[PDB]
Amino acid sequence: QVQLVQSGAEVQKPGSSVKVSCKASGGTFSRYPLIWVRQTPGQGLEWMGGIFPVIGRTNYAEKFQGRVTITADESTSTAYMELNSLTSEDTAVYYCARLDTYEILGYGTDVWGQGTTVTVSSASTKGPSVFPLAPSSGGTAALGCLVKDYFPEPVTVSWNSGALTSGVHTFPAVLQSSGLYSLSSVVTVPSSSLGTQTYICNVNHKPSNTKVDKKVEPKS
Amino acid sequence: VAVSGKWYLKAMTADQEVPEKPDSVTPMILKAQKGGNLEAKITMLTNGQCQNITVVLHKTSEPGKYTAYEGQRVVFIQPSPVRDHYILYSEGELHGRQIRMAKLLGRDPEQSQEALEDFREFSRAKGLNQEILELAQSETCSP
Amino acid sequence: EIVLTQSPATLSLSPGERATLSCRASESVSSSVAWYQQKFGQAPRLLIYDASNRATGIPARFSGSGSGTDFTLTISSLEPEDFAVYYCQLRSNWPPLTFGGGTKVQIKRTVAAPSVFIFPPSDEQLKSGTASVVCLLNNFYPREAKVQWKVDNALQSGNSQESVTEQDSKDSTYSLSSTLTLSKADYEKHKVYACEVTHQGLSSPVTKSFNRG
Repeated sequence: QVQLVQSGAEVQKPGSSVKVSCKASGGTFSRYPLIWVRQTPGQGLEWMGGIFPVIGRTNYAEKFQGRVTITADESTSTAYMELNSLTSEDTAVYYCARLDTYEILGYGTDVWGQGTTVTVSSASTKGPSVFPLAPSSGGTAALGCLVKDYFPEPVTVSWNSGALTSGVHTFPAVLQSSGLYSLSSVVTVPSSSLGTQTYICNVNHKPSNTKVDKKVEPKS
Repeated sequence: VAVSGKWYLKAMTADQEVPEKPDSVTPMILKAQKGGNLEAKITMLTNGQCQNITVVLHKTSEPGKYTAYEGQRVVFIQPSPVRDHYILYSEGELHGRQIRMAKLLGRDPEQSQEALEDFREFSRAKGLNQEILELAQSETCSP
Repeated sequence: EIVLTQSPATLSLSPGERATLSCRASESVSSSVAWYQQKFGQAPRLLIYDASNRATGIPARFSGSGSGTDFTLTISSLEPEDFAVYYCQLRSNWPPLTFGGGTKVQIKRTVAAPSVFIFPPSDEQLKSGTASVVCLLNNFYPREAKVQWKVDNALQSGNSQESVTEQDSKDSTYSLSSTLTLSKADYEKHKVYACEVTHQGLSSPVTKSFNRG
């Protein structure tokens, strides 16, 4: 039956406000709790607050009290979360959920939205600069590519155009203080093949239609 | 997958004087059934006799509203503004005569004064002016 | 507000073994706890609600129990897809609906010591007037590792970021990258760049270094 459909993704500049929406297709949230949860990249689920009809009040977590506003419009069957004074640490995924808690005992048929990604940064679409992690100078050797200073995500790194997949380790991106992401891809290879085989990393940033292929050889 | 919940019957009142009063009550056990229905089981100690009660509640279009005894009785089980408490209000025919009943259900057996006062107000608003009886809880009943 | 504590934070079990996760509450929460699963980079999925009841389509393996303060999720026998993060949450008509920090169920394997590698910055990047020095820890278990940067034996702090891979599907190991970021000027002030790694699998810290030029 009931379906929660959130507003789309948003890239917001520090100091700004974002208001995410949550359209309930079918049913109403006049009896069911409507909550908002968020998840800082690579961290845990944080309950932000919600509408609690049984107490006839909207309640917020102490961590968010005052920066966040949760409203609902019964005519549009929609609910909103407005976060104020955004900082880089409000970069996260925001969910809305209607909880099946009204009945004294039910089937637990909760409904979650798809989630809204909000990225806080002053950066515009820039493709990465690719720098070599040059191998060191019969055993294993390590090389890689530093993919640095790009917005937005995502970036694809492949090696030798998909040819090298074994021993490859592309790390997660890290949003830096610059508001720009950086990432590293590395690979272990036999030392003997440093003379014979060339290693090229293929960095692809679709947002900026950037394709860089960087060859990684010993430095001089 | 026997979906369920354990509740305590903490207080009760009615419109028609029914001096017959339990001395003790067991946990009320709710079980979800097929066809959307909901079963409640409880045991009541009266005069050293264990009365075993089972009621089947059929769910309606309206949430929190159930029919019982084959449509002849209407039961509303709605959450109280007080935490982990529900108010049951049942109007209709029982054994031929009209009676209305109210029950406070709770997760903790320990009486909550906040919840009792709300339950009082509910009762008084509906006109269940008779005395509200708090019930003592025991895990099992035997002769 | 009420606090849900999930301990342990990581559980290392072999596939097919039983898993027992805990979620202790600061106060008494009466059968109002839900359990969620979250696979990497995916949305949370409801498993259990009202402490003990399983949601629709949830395999029998998953069982919840407990009342008051102490609650338990039991996976009778872990399947391969059950390795993930589980969260407990207060789920009720009445706030607050706070979450636990979560418990990550991971694949158990033998200790493996990290292979350390240090990379100097490129001549190309140094033009930008910044420098990235990278330390790679490769294919190690368990995840707990410590990296210390040393520039001319001077312990660095606050100028590095770490990033870690997910458990390998084949090795079941982790790898980790530490990037020390500094100005070309600061970089060219010093000679010895070093990277000291402490890990369970190492009887003594491992240091890898280069001399600029």
